[PDB]
Amino acid sequence: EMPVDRILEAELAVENDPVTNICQAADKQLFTLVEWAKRIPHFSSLPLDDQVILLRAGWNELLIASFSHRSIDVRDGILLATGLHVHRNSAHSAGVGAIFDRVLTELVSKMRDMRMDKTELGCLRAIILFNPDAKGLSNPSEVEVLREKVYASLETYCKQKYPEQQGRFAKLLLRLPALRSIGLKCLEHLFFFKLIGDTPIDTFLMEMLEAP
Amino acid sequence: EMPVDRILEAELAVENDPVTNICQAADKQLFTLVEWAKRIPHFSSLPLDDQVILLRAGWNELLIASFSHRSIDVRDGILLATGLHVHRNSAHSAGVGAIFDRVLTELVSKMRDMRMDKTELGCLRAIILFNPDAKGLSNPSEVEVLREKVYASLETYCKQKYPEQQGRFAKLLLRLPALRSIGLKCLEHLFFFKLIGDTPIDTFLMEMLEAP
Amino acid sequence: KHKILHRLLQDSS
Amino acid sequence: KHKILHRLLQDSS
Ligand SMILES: CCCCCCCCCCCCCCCC(=O)O
Ligand SMILES: CCCCCCCCCCCCCCCC(=O)O
Ligand SMILES: [Cl-]
Ligand SMILES: [Cl-]
Repeated sequence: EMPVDRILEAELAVENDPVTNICQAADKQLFTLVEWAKRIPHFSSLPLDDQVILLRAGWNELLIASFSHRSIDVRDGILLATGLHVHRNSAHSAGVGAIFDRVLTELVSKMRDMRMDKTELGCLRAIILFNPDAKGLSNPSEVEVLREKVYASLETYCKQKYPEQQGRFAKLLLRLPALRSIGLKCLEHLFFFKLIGDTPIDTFLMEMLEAP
Repeated sequence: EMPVDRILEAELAVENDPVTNICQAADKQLFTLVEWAKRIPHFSSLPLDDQVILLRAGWNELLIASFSHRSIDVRDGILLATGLHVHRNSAHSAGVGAIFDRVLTELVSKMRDMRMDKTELGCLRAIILFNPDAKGLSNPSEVEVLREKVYASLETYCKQKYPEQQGRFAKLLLRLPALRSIGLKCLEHLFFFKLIGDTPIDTFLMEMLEAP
Repeated sequence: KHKILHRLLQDSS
Repeated sequence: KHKILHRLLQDSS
């Protein structure tokens, strides 16, 4: 079973140049992300090698989804887990304005506009986590089943909490392609920061950028 | 209104190194894609500048979705619009095995496994086409409404045609992130082919790779 | 200028 | 080797 109450509990449980600040926040939040994933029903039951594959595959989308939702009441900016706000003007002035504006326009504003709630965010994150397309999984079917149980629970929760909005479920799922795209661009930036040595990159974030 | 019958009609209406063959097929199918998009309800009603933005934003995912669905009865390979089959062995031997295998494992096999039908493919493509996140749209809300009418029609069609499968709609939508990711990697390959000059790139495909 | 795409979209043929 | 990630996932603390 995949009860939304436990997925919400996982969310609640875990609550200077801007690129440096964002990378320092990412490294901090990777530690938190492991503690979050352990609280998602059935995750800790997967083979250790599969838990590693899923977190290596998902971390960037999972962190972006988190800081995006955290930022819904910020004007044209994001709230990092460190408590530092970053405004789009600062992002632009650091050379990362384009990807910053995609986060604001495709994620933060769309989460704000539909008032995405923490159960919904939790369920979208659990869908991301249970990615049956992650390469090298010992048993992709097992992850496919867990993803299906999450989106079944989410749709039930949407139909029960927001029964005035027939399309809310579809609307939630249709942020995932934007998140995928934004995650890939953010990862491209991080690899470049690491190549050029323009930014301190702490140990856990560096490990996530290691080859498999 | 957004009737699935017209979306299906648009699909039906439009029916040597491997990278060269795939690029030659892409150029051919771009011409076809314009004719397809014109047949999608309300597309041709959008400002010309918006029709251009949407097709520039979407073409690669739209072609990949098409050749993926065309390939559901091919063993470990794809069927191009030119009638040439490409097998994964040939893709691997050309240096593009990794992205080729993602297409097979994340798109073709998943379309085959759920027996995705042409109405479903048509609706997913119309969702891709009506991308309200496409930058520079004169009126993103208008595109957001068209996307919402498509996914409303799709979900109704799924609930009516496959009422034995409560999760089919979610399953269809949850291929879109894979498609986004695969489209981005395919575009990265195409830019490299163009940079290195390793492949003939015909005029329409070249235009799609132009700066906006 | 996206010449080909504009031409194909404008044309009613 | 993904040292940190393995360590954090194994630990029951
Ligand atoms: C948001 C624009 C990014 C521009 C620079 C690219 C760096 C990519 C880092 C993405 C992960 C950020 C994690 C923040 C964690 C948090 O504070 O909640
Ligand atoms: C499928 C693996 C791609 C490897 C080489 C990268 C080239 C990207 C081209 C993607 C678009 C292909 C369009 C084919 C059109 C068709 O025949 O239906
Ligand atoms: Cl959307
Ligand atoms: Cl899925």
